[PDB]
Amino acid sequence: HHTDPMVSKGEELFTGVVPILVELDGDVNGHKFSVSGEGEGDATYGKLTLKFICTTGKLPVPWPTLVTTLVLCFSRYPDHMKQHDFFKSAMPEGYVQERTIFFKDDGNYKTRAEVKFEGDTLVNRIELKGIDFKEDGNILGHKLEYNYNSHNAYIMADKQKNGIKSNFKIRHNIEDGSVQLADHYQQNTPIGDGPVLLPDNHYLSTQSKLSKDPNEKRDHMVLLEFVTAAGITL
Repeated sequence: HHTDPMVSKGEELFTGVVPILVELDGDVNGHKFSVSGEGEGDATYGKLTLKFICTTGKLPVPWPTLVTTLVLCFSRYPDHMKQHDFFKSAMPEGYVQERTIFFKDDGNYKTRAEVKFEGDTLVNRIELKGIDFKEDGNILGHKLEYNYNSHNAYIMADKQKNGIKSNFKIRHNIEDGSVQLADHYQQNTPIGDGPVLLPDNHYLSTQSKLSKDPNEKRDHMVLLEFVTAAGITL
């Protein structure tokens, strides 16, 4: 129950637990790979549970480097901030999420994703191109720890494109106790013609836990993610 019928329309699609399917076709320095993911999102708690399988064999990059690529419509927007939820307002027709991810002293990922409903299922369809990576480096050399760290990301409207932009840094732990920086540039634009909610400046707070399925022999990542919006007060 919200005063704004635009907010009601978005909230209605994300009542209860929504099934998620993730598809990624990837090419990093000519290593071609595919990832499939399945799980559930619960926007009420900002909670995602996903299991990803590399369907082409061994993943040629470390799993932690793909967490941000592999669905911000499951973010928990507090009641006083629901007018600022671009991600749900674009559904069900969906949104494009584009990134460039710069790995300091290494290569970059270029990603393009379509996030939309197919019936009751929320689908994230991604293409990833990776170029200029070092053979011996932390990424292609698999020197990252299998873990993730809490981070905040500031969201700004881009009035011109009727979308949003975000720039933010992820620090990946290297197995020697150093850090690999990953500089993220992000833009989102709606797929539909309809109006969307353009937000005031705010931030998303994210926690992620990575685990393994002890019965799974395929190369895989189990992901538990919480995302909460913050930074506008009552």
